Amino acid sequence: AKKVIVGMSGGVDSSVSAWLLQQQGYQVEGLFMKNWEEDDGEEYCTAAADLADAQAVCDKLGIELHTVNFAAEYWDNVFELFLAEYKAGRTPNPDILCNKEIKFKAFLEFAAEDLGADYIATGHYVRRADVDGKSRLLRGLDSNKDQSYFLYTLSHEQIAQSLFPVGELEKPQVRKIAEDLGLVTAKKKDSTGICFIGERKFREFLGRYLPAQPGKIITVDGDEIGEHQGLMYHTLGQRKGLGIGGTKEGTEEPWYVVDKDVENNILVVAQGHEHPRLMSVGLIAQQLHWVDREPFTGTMRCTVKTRYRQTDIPCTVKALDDDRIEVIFDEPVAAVTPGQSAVFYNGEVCLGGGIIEQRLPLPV
RNA sequence: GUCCCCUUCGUCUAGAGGCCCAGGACACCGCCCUUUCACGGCGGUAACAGGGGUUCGAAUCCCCUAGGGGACGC
Repeated sequence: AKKVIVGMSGGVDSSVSAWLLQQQGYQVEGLFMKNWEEDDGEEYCTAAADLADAQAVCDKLGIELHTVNFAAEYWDNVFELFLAEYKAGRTPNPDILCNKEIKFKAFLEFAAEDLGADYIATGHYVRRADVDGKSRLLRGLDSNKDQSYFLYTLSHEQIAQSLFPVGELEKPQVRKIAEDLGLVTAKKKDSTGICFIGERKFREFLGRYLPAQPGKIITVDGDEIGEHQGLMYHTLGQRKGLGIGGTKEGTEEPWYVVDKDVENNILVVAQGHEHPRLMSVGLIAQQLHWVDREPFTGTMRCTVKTRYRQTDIPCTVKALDDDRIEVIFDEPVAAVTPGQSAVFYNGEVCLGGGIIEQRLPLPV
């Protein structure tokens, strides 16, 4: 009967997730983090009441709900670096650190230093399986819907001390168990947007943390075409917001981004969700993390994603340094964007990924 | 001033008297999808430069005013 502090978010998942441990035996207490100081009000309530939903489930379950405010560190170790790499015309995955710096550190820490427990549990639809003495990470069932990608930063240690209940179920079940128990959360917007921050519309959110200087938009044929109004507002393979409306000698295809020109403040577009300047045969990842937490030397042979919910695309990996890696896409990959993370899997297992900083241009 | 061609949704256009209260594409807007940003799916809004004629009927035919052509536009 160990102590288990589950992160109550007021989300359908979490809820079912606690009740599952509760049943599973465990002493179950839940904590609700408040990590973002909303500027607006329409935003507050939304996340304020998101708490009453959280609590009202702990009560209907008979569990104490703990308040905490890591908002301090959220900005400190996440949203800050967030805006950083963005300013640098790259696409960062806030959420990807939202787990590395908080939900599995900041939290985990405060679990025993205060709450005094010996098992943290998120509702992350992923699973944990210990073997040969090393705690291993691995995506749950319901393949389609799964979050292994967001936790490549975790280590066996961290994982081991964590509990992932629902990752065993299948999404429809979860969203139901809750409906049956009566948990107020069942029937609630699965959730979107930066973790902790609201599902608001980007352009207005990002355009409130950085400047706003227009520019020019060029075809892949070094010729004017559109008004680049802004730049951080886009990303390789983006389609919307490029004003373009086809012209005389255009395949009617929609236009997609292909490269940001940092200094010349350009916006190299093209045309066709398959155009050569939107594919690669590999890339190079830096800031690496292996759940295994073993040093990586030599050559590997696995699969790899390059954006959330992408699709296990075969690849070969070889060490290019003590921090960088050179992977080679078994087939061209679409819009490998720099800044996003690249998680490699060895099947059921998720070996952990790393940050992309270099794609591998398609041969002419 | 050489007495001939032009003009369609935001944009690129379909349209050669009744089938067009105008069609597609891209854009734009929305929903769905999704704990990043994106992709994707689905659907919606939207135009005959303007005024007269001719026909049972006109986007298309004629006429009238605001944009482009004639190796001489001395």
